[PDB]
Amino acid sequence: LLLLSSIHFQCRRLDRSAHFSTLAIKQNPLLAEAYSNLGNVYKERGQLQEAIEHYRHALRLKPDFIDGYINLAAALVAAGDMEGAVQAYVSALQYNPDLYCVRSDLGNLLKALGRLEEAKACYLKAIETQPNFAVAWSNLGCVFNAQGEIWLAIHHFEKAVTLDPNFLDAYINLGNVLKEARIFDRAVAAYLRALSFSPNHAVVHGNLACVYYEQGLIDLAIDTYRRAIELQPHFPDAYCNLANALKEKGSVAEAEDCYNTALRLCPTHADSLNNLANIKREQGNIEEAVRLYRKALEVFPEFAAAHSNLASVLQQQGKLQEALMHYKEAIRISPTFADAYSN
Repeated sequence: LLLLSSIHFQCRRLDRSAHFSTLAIKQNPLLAEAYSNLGNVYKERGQLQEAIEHYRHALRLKPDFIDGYINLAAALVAAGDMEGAVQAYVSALQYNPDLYCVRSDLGNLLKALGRLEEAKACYLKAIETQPNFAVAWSNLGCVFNAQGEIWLAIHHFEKAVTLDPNFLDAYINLGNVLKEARIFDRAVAAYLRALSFSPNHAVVHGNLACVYYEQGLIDLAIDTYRRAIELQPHFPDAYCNLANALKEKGSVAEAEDCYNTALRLCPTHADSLNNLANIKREQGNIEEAVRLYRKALEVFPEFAAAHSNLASVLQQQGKLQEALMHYKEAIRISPTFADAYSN
């Protein structure tokens, strides 16, 4: 009568599973597992408060019921009771501290709540329990990464993929940290391994294209940016990034087309406004350059480059005092501009 509740649940025949669990409580209001089997039905229906109450009842009857604490934590996370779920996981680990998957889920919750040092401890203990548990190595990487510790982030992602060579998310995390560290040939390798498992991943294509650009492989960047657009076409940053690579190559006409595409999508795209103004400036259409830098500054008043570039075009027009104001505000915002000017 509880095995039949639990059998129907494995088949997701939830009406029949709830019927069989409700009968086991008409025939014994003290069996812990039947209130849990009922909670599991409510859980799959998205009736979370009902699931929680049934879980809590099962636990008031059998406080050593590990699965009650696990299922309860799930339901409290889904319902936004974050620290309740922390406590449910903590009790489960009191009763079986060898539950390394639980301990990693507990770590993930601790991470989400900004308690990076406790999360770290969870992951480390999970690893001490089960040293080959690649997820925990990867999660710990992500803690190190959020703490600015790039080397330790890399270390833990590489351990993650050595343990599990099919671990897509660990390759992506590894590529992203290598990209931040400017270790570009290793980043490329990690992105290309990710693409081996997920060939159409739009965000990885975007990051890989950026790594190629940082390397000075402009043609390869451009090809990768084009594919990134195909994969995710109606957002302006991907067009502005393509255009920046086109401009670097000297394909000015197509760069201008791409900037204009981004600006139909997003008329206040400040990078596109500035970078298109730069094409205008370089071609000698000073009036249109001025117009666009000024639009960029309306979107982003503290855009140092746009101030600098504006100042340059005003200086050419002989508007020397207005130029000077913008030179000075570029330096106020980003002082290294003064070292660029002097050079």
